[PDB]
Amino acid sequence: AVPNPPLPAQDPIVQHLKLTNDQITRIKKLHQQLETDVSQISMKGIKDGALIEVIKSGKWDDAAVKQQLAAFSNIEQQARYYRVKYYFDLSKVLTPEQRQQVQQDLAQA
Amino acid sequence: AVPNPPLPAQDPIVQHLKLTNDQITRIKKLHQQLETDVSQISMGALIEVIKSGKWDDAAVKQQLAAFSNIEQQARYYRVKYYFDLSKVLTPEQRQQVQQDLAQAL
Ligand code: NA
Repeated sequence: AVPNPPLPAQDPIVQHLKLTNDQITRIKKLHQQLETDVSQISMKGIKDGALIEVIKSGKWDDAAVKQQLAAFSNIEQQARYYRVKYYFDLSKVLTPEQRQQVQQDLAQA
Repeated sequence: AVPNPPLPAQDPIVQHLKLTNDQITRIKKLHQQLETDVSQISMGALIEVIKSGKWDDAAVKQQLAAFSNIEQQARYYRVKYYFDLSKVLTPEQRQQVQQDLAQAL
């Protein structure tokens, strides 16, 4: 699973790079946009505590569980799309050496 | 989403329940079944776009869809595990687990 990117000041993948302030400025803007984008993903699909209720009731509800998990799936697919695009866009401001570093750190995850 | 459950002795969800040996034995069996079931879920482009520097939208979406398809199935079994686990518990223990899981979402 693509990682949920920390703030660049907190992200070990970017902290490991010796980035110029211009590079950091650009990556910060990218991460800001990432958070803006993911914050717009609709979460209305999730019902608060749909799974706990099934467990609490003692009666298995195949349809309800599948629906809730499908809703989680849909949201995560979208969030991860933007997380992947972030690291892709991030790589564009890097040197070839820095880029190979990121690719290695990401493949590991 | 849904916790990926450790064995009972390591699972924070059930560590304060004061499970008996018979309860542990049965829950360990459920956990063994969970792992077997998850293992039988039929299981790249994300790295290639970074390496090539060329965005492949469809490839990225395809891989993410495949991964989420797996996760949906695995999480189904994980929810079922806690559901089945709860049957082994006393009413008080069940009440605790429900509250622990609700706290974990
Ligand atoms: Na672009």
